[PDB]
Amino acid sequence: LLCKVCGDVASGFHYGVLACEGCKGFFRRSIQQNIQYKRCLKNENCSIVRINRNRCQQCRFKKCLSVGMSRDAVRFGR
Amino acid sequence: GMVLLCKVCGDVASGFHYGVLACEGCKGFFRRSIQQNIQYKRCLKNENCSIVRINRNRCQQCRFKKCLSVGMSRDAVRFGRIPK
DNA sequence: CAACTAGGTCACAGGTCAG
DNA sequence: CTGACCTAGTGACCTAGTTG
Ligand SMILES: [Zn+2]
Ligand SMILES: [Zn+2]
Ligand SMILES: [Zn+2]
Ligand SMILES: [Zn+2]
Repeated sequence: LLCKVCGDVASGFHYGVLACEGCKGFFRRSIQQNIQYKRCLKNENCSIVRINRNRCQQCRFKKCLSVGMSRDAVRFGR
Repeated sequence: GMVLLCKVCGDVASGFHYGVLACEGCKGFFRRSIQQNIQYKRCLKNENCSIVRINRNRCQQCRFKKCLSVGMSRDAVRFGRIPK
C-alpha cells in the first residue's frame, strides 16, 4: 500500500486513509494541538511526496485533510 | 558510527545532513547556498581546489561544488531516528 | 484473543548571533 | 559570511487498546 498522502510506503490504515508513519504522526500532531503552521510561501499549491513532504507544513496538512484523513474516520481492528 | 567525518571537508560530522554525513559548517553553508540567489565568485583555479577543515572557506564555489558533488540535496534529507 | 492502529517516546532542517 | 549552540519538529518503533 502507499501513503495516500506522500506516496511513501504505508504502515497501515490511519485516520481514514492508508498512510506512512510520517504522515500519521504528522497528522495527530497537527490536530492534537492548536499550532498555527506559518502561512504558505509558494502560493498554497504545494506538491507533497516522499522527497519533499516536509517543506510546507500548511500544505502537507491541507493535503492530509483532503485524502479524507480524520479521527472520526479512524478504524481499529481487521 | 562513533565518529563519522564530514564528507565535504573531513571535519567531524554532527550528523547526516541533506543526504550525507557533513560537519556543521558545510551544513549551514550548503543550506545558505541553495536557500538564496546566492551566486559565489568564480574560482581562480577553474574549480580544482581540495577541501579540508583549514581551507574549506577559501574557495566557496568549490566547497558548494563539493557538497553537490557528494550528494547534498534537499531531496535526500532523512528526518527522524536512524532506521536499522 | 488476534488482527491491527492511535499515541507517546525519543533518537534525530533551520534560526541565531557572536566572532 | 561562518558555524556552535538552540528551537521546533520528524517518523521508526513500541505497545496499550480497540474491534470482530
Ligand atoms: Zn506520508
Ligand atoms: Zn505550501
Ligand atoms: Zn564539513
Ligand atoms: Zn575553488
